[PDB]
Amino acid sequence: MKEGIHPKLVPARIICGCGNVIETYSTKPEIYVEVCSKCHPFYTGQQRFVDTEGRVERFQRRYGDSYRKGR
Amino acid sequence: PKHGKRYRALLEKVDPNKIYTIDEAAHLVKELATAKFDETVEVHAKLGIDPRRSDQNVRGTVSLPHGLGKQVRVLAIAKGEKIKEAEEAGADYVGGEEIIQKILDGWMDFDAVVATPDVMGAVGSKLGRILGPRGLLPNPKAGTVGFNIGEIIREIKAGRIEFRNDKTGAIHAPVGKASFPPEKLADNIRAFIRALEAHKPEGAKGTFLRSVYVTTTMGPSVRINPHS
Amino acid sequence: MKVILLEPLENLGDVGQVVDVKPGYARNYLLPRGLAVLATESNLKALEARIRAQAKRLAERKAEAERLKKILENLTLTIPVRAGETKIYGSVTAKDIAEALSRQHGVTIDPKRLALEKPIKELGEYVLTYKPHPEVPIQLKVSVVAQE
RNA sequence: GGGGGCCUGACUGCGAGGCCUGCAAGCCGAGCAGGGGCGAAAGCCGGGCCUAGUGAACCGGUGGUCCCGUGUGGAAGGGCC
RNA sequence: CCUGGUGUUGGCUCUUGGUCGCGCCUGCGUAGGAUAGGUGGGAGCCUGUGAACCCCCGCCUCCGGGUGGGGGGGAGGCGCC
RNA sequence: CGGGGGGAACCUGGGGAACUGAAACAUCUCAGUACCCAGAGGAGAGGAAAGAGAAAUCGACUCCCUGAGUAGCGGCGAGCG
RNA sequence: GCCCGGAUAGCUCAGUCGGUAGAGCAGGGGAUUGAAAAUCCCCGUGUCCUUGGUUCGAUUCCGAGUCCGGGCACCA
Repeated sequence: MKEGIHPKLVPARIICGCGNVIETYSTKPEIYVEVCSKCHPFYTGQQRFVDTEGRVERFQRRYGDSYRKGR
Repeated sequence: PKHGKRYRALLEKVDPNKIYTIDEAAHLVKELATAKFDETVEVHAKLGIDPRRSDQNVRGTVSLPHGLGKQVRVLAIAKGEKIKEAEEAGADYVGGEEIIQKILDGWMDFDAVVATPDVMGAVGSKLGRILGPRGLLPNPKAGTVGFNIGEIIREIKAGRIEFRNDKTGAIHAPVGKASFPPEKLADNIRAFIRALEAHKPEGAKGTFLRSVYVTTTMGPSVRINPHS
Repeated sequence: MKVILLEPLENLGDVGQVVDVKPGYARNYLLPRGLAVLATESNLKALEARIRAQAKRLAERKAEAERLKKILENLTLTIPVRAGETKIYGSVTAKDIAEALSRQHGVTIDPKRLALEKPIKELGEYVLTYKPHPEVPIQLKVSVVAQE
C-alpha cells in the first residue's frame, strides 16, 4: 500500500454502469452498462514544529489536522 | 408625509399593519365612516384564477339575509302568474317577451335578466342578440333562467348581493350596513364567505382567496381574516 | 465555522469575537496566520476563563476603591503651609496633598488624576473632587493653614 | 336490392350444442335472465348481405374497483374489471 | 478529449440581471365640457391653497391634458344634476 | 526484542474472465466460479443483539436435518432461490 | 409525445390597450419615358394555418384543432 488515506481507509473498489430509465414514468428499465471503476479523495498539509507535512486525505483530513492541531 | 384627504382623520383610525378579522371589521368600519348620510360599506376581494379562459369565471349569489331596496336591477321576463310572483317578489323591470321586444327596440334598464322557462326562448334568442356580451341575457345556471322568477326577484328585494369576478379576478358585494350591528356585518360578510367559497372554480391552484377585505364606499379599506 | 478570535474584530481588532469564514477559508487563510483558534472546550473555555478573569479583576478594583472611598471621604485632610492669610508663598500642589495624605496620614494616591487645575493656594480649606477610580471619585475637605 | 317513419341490442349476464384444428386459434348458435326498441300485434334486434379491414406474451397507461398491504391505522405500492 | 455542479480553491472590489415584498408614477381606435386602463363602493366632497382666479416650479405625453408641489388671501369650486 | 522463509488441501480478505445456457445475443449466464495476490493457522470464519419476530416470544456464534426450491429475483425468459 | 419556432393577398415580412391594416418587390391605369431603362403618380390589391372562446369591440389576447422546421425522451 502507498495511497489509502492516513486518517483511515478510503482506497478501493467500484462496479457500476446504467443504460437508461423511464420507470414509474411510463415503463420498465432500459437496462444495461456492465462497467467498472476507481473512486477516491484528495491531498494537503501543515507543520509539526518548524519543518513538516501532513499528506493524508480529504475530510478525515480536515477534522484530523484540526485534532493534532489541538496537539 | 402629508396628504390630500380630510378623510385623514378616518385614515388615522386606519392602522394598516394588521388584516384583523370580520366582526372587528363590522365595528371599526361602522365607527370609521358615517359622513354624508350613513356609510355604505362593502366588501371586495381577489382570487387566484384566470378569467380570460372563462373556465373559472364565476358569479351567482349567496343569500345574505337582511331587508333590501337598492342595487343591480333585473328583468322578470315571463307571462301572467310569473309577472305576479317575481314582480311582487322584488322586481325593478317586469314583463315578458313584450318587454324583450321593447328592448330589441330601444329599452334596456336591467343589468341581470331572469326569465321563467315560459318566455325564455323569446328572451334568450330575441334579446340574445341585444343583451349579448353585456351580461343582460338569461343563462340556466347564472341565476337568470327558471320558473322561480318570484323567488329570485324576491331575494333581489329582501336581500340579494351577487358575485362576478371582474377582468382581473376580483369580486365586490354588500355584506353589512353602516350603523348595522357588528355581529350582523359579520354574518353577512360570512354568507358571502361561503357562497363565494363555493363559486371557487376548480381551476384554482394554491392561494385562492388571495385578498379578502372590507372597505367602504368613500371611507376606510382594511383586509379581514374571514377565518376568525 | 466557529472561529474564535484573539487578535480580531474584522481586522486586528482583537478578542470578544467569533465568526464563520468557511473551511479552508477561515482555516489556513485567516487563522493559520495567528489571530484566532477554533471553538472546542479548549477555546470556548478559554474565553470563559479570562472573561471570568476580567469580571473579578474590575470587580476587585471597584472594591479596593471603596475601602479607600470610605476611609478618605470619611476623614478630614489637614495640612501645614507657610504664608500670611491668603495664598502661601509656594503654591499648594494637589500633589503636595498627595505627600500629605500619603505618608503623613496613611492612605496614598497618585497626583495625576485629581482635582486641581492650577496651584491652589488661597488657604484654609476647600473640599474638591479628585476622581480616583473611573466613576467613583474621591471628594475631600482639605484645609492647610499657615501653621504660621 | 330502391324509398319513407319511428330507434338503439354495433345490449351485460350467457349459452346447450356443432363447423373446421393435433397446439392455440378462428367460426355457427336455439334458448333462460336483467333491459330495452320496430308493430296492435303473429315476432325481428345481442351491427352491417355474407367469405379478407388482423397480431400471443411480456412491459407499461388510463376510466374502475374498493380485493391485498409484508406489526396496526393509512400509503407508496399493488390483485381482478 | 471537451464540458455545467461541487470539494480543497482564500481576499477586497466595479457591477449587471430575474424575482417577490412595499412606494411612487402611467392607460389618448371613437361621441365623449374631456388621453374613462378596469371592476367595486357610489352625491357628495374641502378648506395648514383662507382660492379652480391668478403665479411659477416638479413630472409624464398622441397639439390638448393628466399629476405633485411653493405662493398669492377674502364663501368659493367641483363631483351631483 | 520482532519478522521475515516455508508448506499437498482446508481458510479470510484483497482483485477478479470468456466460453456453454438463455438452440442467435448485447440485460442475463456460468459467478464471485477459474486464476494473480496478501496474509493469520493448525484451522482459521464467525462469535453476547441499534438481532429475531410479532406470541404481551425468543434469546451469542458456527455446522447438520428441515425449512418451499415455496417466499420470490428476472429480454418475469434460461434460469436463479 | 415534450418544449422553442413559421405559415395574410403573386413574393417577402409588419400591432401588448386589440379594439382603425397592410407595407417593401411584381400586375392594371398615367405623367418625366424625345428611346427605352430608369422614375415618379396612382389603382387593383388582403382570414394574420382551422376552429370556438375571454373579447362592446382583440385576426397580434384564451383553449383546442393542421402542415411544417430545430433540440430531448418513445415503442423497448
